[PDB]
Amino acid sequence: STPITGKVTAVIGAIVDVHFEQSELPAILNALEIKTPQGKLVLEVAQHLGENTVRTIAMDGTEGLVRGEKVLDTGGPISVPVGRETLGRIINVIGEPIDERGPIKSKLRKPIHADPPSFAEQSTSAEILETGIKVVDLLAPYARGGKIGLFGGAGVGKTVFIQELINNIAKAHGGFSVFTGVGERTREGNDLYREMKETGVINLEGESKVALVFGQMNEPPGARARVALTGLTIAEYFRDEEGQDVLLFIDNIFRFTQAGSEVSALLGRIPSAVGYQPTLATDMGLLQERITTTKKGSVTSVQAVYVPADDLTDPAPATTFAHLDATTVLSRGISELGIYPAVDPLDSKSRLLDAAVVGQEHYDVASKVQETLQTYKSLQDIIAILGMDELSEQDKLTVERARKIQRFLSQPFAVAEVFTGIPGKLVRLKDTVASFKAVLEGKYDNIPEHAFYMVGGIEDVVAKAEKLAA
Amino acid sequence: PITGKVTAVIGAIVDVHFEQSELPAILNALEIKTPQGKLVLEVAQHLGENTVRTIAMDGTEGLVRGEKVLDTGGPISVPVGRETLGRIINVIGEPIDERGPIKSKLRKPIHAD
Amino acid sequence: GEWFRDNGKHALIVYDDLSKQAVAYRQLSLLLRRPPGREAYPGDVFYLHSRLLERAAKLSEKEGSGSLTALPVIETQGGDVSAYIPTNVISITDGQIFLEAELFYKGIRPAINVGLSVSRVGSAAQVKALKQVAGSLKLFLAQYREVAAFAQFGSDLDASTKQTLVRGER
Amino acid sequence: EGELVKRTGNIVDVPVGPGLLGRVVDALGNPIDGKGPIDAAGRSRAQVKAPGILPRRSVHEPVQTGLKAVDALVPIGRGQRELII
Amino acid sequence: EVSSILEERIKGVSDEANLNETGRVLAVGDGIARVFGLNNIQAEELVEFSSGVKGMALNLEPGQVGIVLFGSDRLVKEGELVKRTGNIVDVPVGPGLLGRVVDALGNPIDGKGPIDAAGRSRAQVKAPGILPRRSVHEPVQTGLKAVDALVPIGRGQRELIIGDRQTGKTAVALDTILNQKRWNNGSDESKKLYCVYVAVGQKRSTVAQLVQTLEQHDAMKYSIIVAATASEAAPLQYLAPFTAASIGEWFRDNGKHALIVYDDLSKQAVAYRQLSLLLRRPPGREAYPGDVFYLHSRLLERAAKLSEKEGSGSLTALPVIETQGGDVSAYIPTNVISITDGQIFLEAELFYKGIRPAINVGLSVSRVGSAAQVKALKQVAGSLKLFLAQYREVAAFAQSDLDASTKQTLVRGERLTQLLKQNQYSPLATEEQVPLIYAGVNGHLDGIELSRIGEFESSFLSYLKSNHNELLTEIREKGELSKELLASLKSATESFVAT
Amino acid sequence: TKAQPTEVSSILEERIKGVSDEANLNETGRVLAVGDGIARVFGLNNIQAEELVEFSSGVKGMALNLEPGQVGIVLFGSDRLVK
Amino acid sequence: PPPVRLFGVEGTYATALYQAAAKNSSIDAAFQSLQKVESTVKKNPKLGHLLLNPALSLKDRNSVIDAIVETHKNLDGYVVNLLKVLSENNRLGCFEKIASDFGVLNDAHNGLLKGTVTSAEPLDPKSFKRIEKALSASKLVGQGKSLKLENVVKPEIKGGLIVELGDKTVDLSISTKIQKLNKVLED
Amino acid sequence: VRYEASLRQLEQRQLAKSVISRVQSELGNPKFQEKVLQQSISEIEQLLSK
Repeated sequence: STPITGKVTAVIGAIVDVHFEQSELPAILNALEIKTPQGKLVLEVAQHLGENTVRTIAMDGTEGLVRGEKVLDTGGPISVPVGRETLGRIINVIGEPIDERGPIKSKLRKPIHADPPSFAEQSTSAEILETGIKVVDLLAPYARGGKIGLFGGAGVGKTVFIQELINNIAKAHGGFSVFTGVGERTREGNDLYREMKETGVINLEGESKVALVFGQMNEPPGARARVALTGLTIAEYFRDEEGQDVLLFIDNIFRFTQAGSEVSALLGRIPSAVGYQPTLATDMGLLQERITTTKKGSVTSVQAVYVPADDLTDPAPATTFAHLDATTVLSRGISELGIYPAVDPLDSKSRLLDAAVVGQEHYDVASKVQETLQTYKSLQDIIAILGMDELSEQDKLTVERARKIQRFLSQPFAVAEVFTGIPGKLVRLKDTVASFKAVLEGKYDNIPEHAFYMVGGIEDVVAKAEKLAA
Repeated sequence: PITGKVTAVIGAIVDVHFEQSELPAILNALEIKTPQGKLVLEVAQHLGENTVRTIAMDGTEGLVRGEKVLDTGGPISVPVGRETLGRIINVIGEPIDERGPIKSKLRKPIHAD
Repeated sequence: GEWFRDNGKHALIVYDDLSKQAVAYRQLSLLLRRPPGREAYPGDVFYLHSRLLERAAKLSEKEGSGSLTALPVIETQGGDVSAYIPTNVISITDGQIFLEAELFYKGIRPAINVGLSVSRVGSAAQVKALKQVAGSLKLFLAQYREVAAFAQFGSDLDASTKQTLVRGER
Repeated sequence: EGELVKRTGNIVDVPVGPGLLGRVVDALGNPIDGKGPIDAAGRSRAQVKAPGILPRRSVHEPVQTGLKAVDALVPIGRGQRELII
Repeated sequence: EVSSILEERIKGVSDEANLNETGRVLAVGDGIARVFGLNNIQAEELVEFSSGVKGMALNLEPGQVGIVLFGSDRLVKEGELVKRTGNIVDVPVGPGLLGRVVDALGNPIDGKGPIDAAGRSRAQVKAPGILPRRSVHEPVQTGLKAVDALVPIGRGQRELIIGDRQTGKTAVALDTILNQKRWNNGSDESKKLYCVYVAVGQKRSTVAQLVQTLEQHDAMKYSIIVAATASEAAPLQYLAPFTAASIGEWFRDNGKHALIVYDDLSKQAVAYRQLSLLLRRPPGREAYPGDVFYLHSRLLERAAKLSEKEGSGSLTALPVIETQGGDVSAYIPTNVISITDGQIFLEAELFYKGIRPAINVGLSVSRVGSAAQVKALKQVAGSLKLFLAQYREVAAFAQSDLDASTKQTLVRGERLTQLLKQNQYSPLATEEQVPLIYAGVNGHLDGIELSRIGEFESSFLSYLKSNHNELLTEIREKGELSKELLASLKSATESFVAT
Repeated sequence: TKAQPTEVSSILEERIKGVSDEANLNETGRVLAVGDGIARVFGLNNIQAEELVEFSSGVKGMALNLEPGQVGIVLFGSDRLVK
Repeated sequence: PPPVRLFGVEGTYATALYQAAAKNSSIDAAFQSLQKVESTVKKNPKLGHLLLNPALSLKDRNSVIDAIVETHKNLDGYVVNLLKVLSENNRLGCFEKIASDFGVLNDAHNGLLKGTVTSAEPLDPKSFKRIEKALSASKLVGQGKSLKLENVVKPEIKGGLIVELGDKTVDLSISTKIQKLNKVLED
Repeated sequence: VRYEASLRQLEQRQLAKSVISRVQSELGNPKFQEKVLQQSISEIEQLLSK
C-alpha cells in the first residue's frame, strides 16, 4: 500500500513506536491508520525518535496489537468531515457518527488541529448576553462571543447548569451550537441525547440547531486529550465558512487537563507541578486562543471545569482561571443552603461588569447588592459568637435585606422541573435590575424572607406574599 | 601551558576537555579569553576522559565549543594588601570601584583551610 | 457481571477496595519501569479505573433491562480526596456516599457524612412514596448543621433556631 | 532464567455464567470454596468496552439498601454507580 | 493583485546554503530538535531551520546541540537542514516602537509595518554598574492618590505589584499609564516616560481590549506593547521580558525616561519551567527552575536611574506577580519579593468592600518611597499615614459602646477611606491631589457626611477650578506649598466645606 | 549500543592495545572520574570489602561499591588534593 | 590522538583503535582487513543477521569470534583484540559502526574529504568535474585533504541539487522554494 | 455580502492548487532536465564566486 509503511516496534501502552522505512518519515502531528480487526487504530505522531522510528500516541484501544504490524500513513492531523450536515449528528473522537444516522455528509474535511487566529483577526467584543438568570444578569452579566467558565466542584450538577443554558440561550439564539462532551459519563450521554431529542434542539425530523460530539471517559486517554480540538474545528466551519455565530459548549475541561497529564507521563515528560503536564499552559492556550470572535463569526464558549476538592488554587483550575473571560463559581455550600442557582455571588465575576458598560444604574444597584451581601457574610460571624444584639439598627436592616436578597436570588429553573417540579423563571435583565432596586429601596422589605425564596421577579414575590398571607 | 577546548555549554556548566597530561584539579581556576575580557571558570569536577566539569563565574553568552582555555592552576587569587582597603572589587578580584587598576602587591587563593 | 447484564437480568457489583487495585498496578508499573504518576500510582490509572467503571449500565431497553449496578469502594487513608486515586474515582462516579468516622463514634453507625454525600447527577431512583415523605428532610438537616454550630458557642439562641435544633437532634 | 516460554496464544479469558451463583471463585475462575467443579456457561474476555450512549437507557428502576439515610439522601437505581468513600 | 504576491515571491529568490555550518536534525520530539552539526555556534545563537523555524541553543551538548524550537512542531521533521543565522538573539531597538504593538520578534501585530528601529541589540545585556547609577530624585506620578502619597514611586525604581489574580491587576497598572499621557504631553524627556507594557501569556482578545482602550485614551504615541501572547511559544514567552528590557535600554541610554511594566512574571516563570522540563534540566523548588532567581534578578536590575555621566536617564519598572490565591510564600513570590524594592499588595476584601481599585496599604511598602516624592505632597501627607494607621487599629473596635477618642478616629478614618477610593481609568494630577488630601489632613472633611464625601470631592475640585485656579496654577508651578499658599488653600477649603 | 564503565576510553585504549593488567591493577588502581567526594578507580581487584585504600593524593578512602569494572572509593578527606 | 573527536558509541572503540594502530602505523592494514571480514560476514547472512541478534552469550559470542578469525587470516592484532572486546562487551550489533568511524579517522589522517552531490537524478560527469574543480578552487576546500564526491540519486529532492561536505552545503533544491511559493500565494 | 468578499480570498487559494498542477508539469518536462542543468551551472558559478 503506502510506501510510508511502518512496522510497530514497541507497544508500551498508548506509546506505540512505529518503524517507518527509508525515505519516508511522517511529519509531526500526522495521523497514521493501522488496519486491525478493531478497524483503524489512529495514531497521532508526536515525536520522531530518529532512525525512521517515530513515537506516536494511540487514540483508540491498544489491546490485541502484534509487533511489526504495517502502518499506513493518512498524514496530517486527523481530518474529520465538516459540513452543513453535521448538525444533528453525534460524532465520536475519530470523526465517525455514533448515532447511527449513517456516514456524515462531507462537504469539506479539515484537520482537527488548526492554527490560532492572529491579533489582526480578533474583533473586540462588547455584546451582552442576557441569560434571564438573576445572578448571572445582575451580578455578572455575560457577553456574546465570550468565554464563560463554569468553575465548580463536582456535585453542583455542572451538566445541569449547562442544560439550563442550552434551554435558554440556545433556544432563544438563532445561530447553531456545538455541544462537546470531553470524558463524560455514558449516563450523562444518554440523558443529553434524550433531553435534546425531547427539547427538539435535536429534531431528528429535519435538522438540529446543534451538533454533538460525545467523547466519554471510557475512551483511552489519548482520545480524551484530542476530542476538544475536534469539536472546535466543527465550530470553525460554522464560524468561518457558514459565517454563523456558534454557542460552543464544552464539558468538563478538567478532563482535558487530566488527559494531557496522563499522556505527558506516558510520553516520558516527567510530571510537572502537582503532577500536571509541563505543557499545560500551552495546551490550554491553544484551546482558548483558537476560540475568538472573528469577522466571520462570533463563538461563545461555555466551558465546565471541575475543581478538585474545591481548591481552585490547584494549578489546573488556577491556570484556566486566567484564560477564561467570564468566571462563575458554583459553590457546593450555597447549593446545600438550598439556593439554586448555586453560584456564590461574591465569587463570580465577569470582565463585562464595567460600570457604564453594563449600565451605570445597573452597576450601582449591583454594587449596593454586593456590599449588602458582603456585610451580611461578615456579620454572620458577629451573630455567631456575640449575638445579633451587637448589630445596630442600620446593620440589622442591611442584614434583613441581605437575607431577603439571598433568597431573592433563589429562583427555579426548567431543568429542576425534573429535580423538583417548579417551572423555571426566566426573568429579563431589565426586570431584574428594577426588581433588585425595589428591594434595596425597601419597597418589598414588607415581604417575608421565604416569599423571596425559590421564586421569580418582584411581581412574583408580591404574589407569593399573598400566597403566604392566604 | 595547560590548555583545553570548551566541549559543552549546557547552562553555565561548562565542560572543558583538556589535552593529555594537562588535567586540572578540583577547585582550580581557568581563564578563557573572551570578547567579554575574560571568563573565569572554576573546575568543580572531573568528568573523566580528559574532560572536567567547571562552573562559570561570568556570563555564558557567545560561547563556542572549542574556545581555548588557560588554567591558572588553582583557586582564584585575589589581590590583598592595605592597597585593597577601600577598593570595591568584583569576584575575579578586579576593580568595580573603577579607581583604576589594582595596586596590590600580592594576590592569594580564594580557597584556604 | 456482564453475563447477567447481557442476559437482561439485574445485578450489583461491589468493588471493595479498588484502592488496593491501584497499589497492585503501582507495583506492576514500577517493576515494568513505566513512569509512575502522582503518589507513585501509575501514569494511566485513571484510564484503567474509568474503563472498568463505565461498563455498568442500565442497558438500552431495545436491548433489554439487564442492569449491572456498581458500587465502588475507596477507603480513604486519611480522608483527603485530593489524593490521586480518590480524585480520579470521584469524577468517574454518578454519586459519592461520603461516610464520617466521627459520626460513627457519635453513634450514627452506619455513619454517613451527609454534607459531603452528594449525587451530581441527582436523584430520580428511589420509591415515589419515600420521595414524597423525605422532601424537607434535606432542608431540616442543612438548617440543623448551621444551627448546631451556632448552638455550641452557647450564644443566645432564638426559638426558631431551637425548633431546628430540637428537630435536627431527633 | 534462560527458560523457554511457549506462547499460549490465547488472550485472557474467564469462564462466565450463572453457574457461579452461590459460590466463591478465585481470579482464574476456580472455586476456592471448592463448591463443586467449575459450573458456568461459556467463557468471556477480561476487557470489554462499556455500553454506548445508544446502548444505554434511562435509569428509573429504584433499588434500595434498607438504610433510610442512604435511600433518602443518595439515589440508588439499577444501573447506578455510587462511590462509597 | 495576484501579481503583487508573485512579485513578492520573485523578490524572495536568492538561494545557496553556503554556510560554514549547516545542521541536520537527528530526531525532533517535544520541540527539542537535537541536531548533529553546528560545530561553530554562539551560545543561544539564533538558528533558522529548513522550515524557517527559529531557535535558541540552550544546550550545547558535546556531540549534538539541542535546539529549542520557537516554532510549530508540524513543519519540522528529522534530518532537515538547520541553517545557522549566526546572530545571538537581538531585537530591533530605536524610537520607532513608540505607539507600536510588536510581538517578541518585533513583527508588528498591529500591522503598523517595519519598525523605525535604529539598531538590533541583544536580548540579555549586563545591567548598569555602581557608578553608572545616581541616586533617585525624580518621582513619577501615577494619578492614584494612595499610591502617590502612601507608596511614593521614584524613577528608575522597581517596586512590586504583587496581588490577587485578575482583580484588574492589569487595571491597576493601566491607570499609571494614563497619567503618563499628561506628563508625556509635556516637554523634557525625563517627563516623557515612554511606557512599555509587556503582555506575557495574555490572550490576543484580552490584549485587543488593551489596545483599543489605549487607543481610546490616545496612549498609543508613546506606548509600546511587547506582546508574547498566550499562543506565542514558550521560548518567545521566556525571552519576552528580556527582549522588552532591551527596547527600554535604547530610551534609557539616550537619557530619556520610561516605565516598563512586566506583567506577569509568574507566567514567565511557567514558561521557563516548561523549557527546563523539556530540556530535562532539573526543576528547582516548587518545580520552578532553580536559577529563575538569577534570570528574574538580571531582568529587574536592568531597570535603574543612570548617573549623570551616563546621561541622566532611567528605566522605571513595575513588575507584576500574580499570587496563587494570596500566597506570598512560594518560591517565585519569595524570590521576587527579595529582589524588589517595594511591594504593592492589593487586598481582595477591600475590592469586595468597594475600594475598587483595591489596595491595602498596610501590605504595600516602599523601600525607596518618599525619597522621590513631590515636596508639596510630602507636606500634606505625613499625617495621612499615621491617621490611617490608627484607623486600622480602631477598625475592629467599630463592631457598640465606644470611647469618644476611638469614635473620633473612626470618623476621620472612614471619611479618609472613602476619599481614597479610586475610579478606574480616571487618573489625577498632583495639583488636584494635594488640595483634596489637604482638606482631609485639616480634618475639614471630618464634618462632611460620608455619602457626601464623593460629591464633595468633585465639587471642591470645580470650586477650586473656578475660584482658585490661581492656587491650582501655583501648586502646579511651585511644586512646593508655601505658607501663604497653604493659608489661602485652607481658607478656600473652609469656604467650600462650609457649603 | 550501550555505555558501560569498562567502555571508558582510557580503559578501552589499554585493552585494544593488548595491554595485560598483570594483576598489578588487581591490587593497585588508577583513579578515574573524581568529584562529589567519591572516586571511581580502575582495578584494585584483590580489594577486601571495606578496605582502607591509600591514594597518591595521600587521602585514604573506604571502598563501598565494588563493581565489575570500577570500585568506588569514598574519600575520607578533601577533594582538593585528589585528582 | 584522533584527528577529530567522533565521541563515543563505537567511536570510543574507533578512537582507541585509531591511536593504537596509529602508534603501530597499521591502520590501512587494519581497516582493509576489518572491511574485508565485514563484507564477507554480510555476505554470510546466516550469522550476518544473527550476528546482529543478541541471543549470543559470552560463550556463544566467543564461538562466533573463532569463526570470524577463520574468515580473515589475521591483519592487525589490535582488531583481534577488538573482537575480544566486542564479544566481552557483548555487543557486535554495532560492529560496522566502529568500522565506518575508524574509516573516517583513518582517511582523515590521510586527509580525504568525501562529499556528495545529492540530486533528484544522477548527474553528468561534466558536472562532477566542474564541481570538483570548483571545490578545489574555492578557499573553502583549498585541499591538503582530498576530494571524493558521490553523486546520489534521491527522488526526495524534487528538482535541484544539493552538494554537501564539511558541513558546508549548497542547496539549490527547488522543492523548498516551491514550498515557500505555495505558502505565499495563499491570501 | 459575506460570500462576495470571501470569493476574492478563496480565488487565491483556487489559484494556489493550479500552481501545484503547474509544478507537476515543470517536474515532468525536460525543464526537469534543462533547468536542473541550469541550477547545476548556476551553483557551480555561486561556488566559484566563493
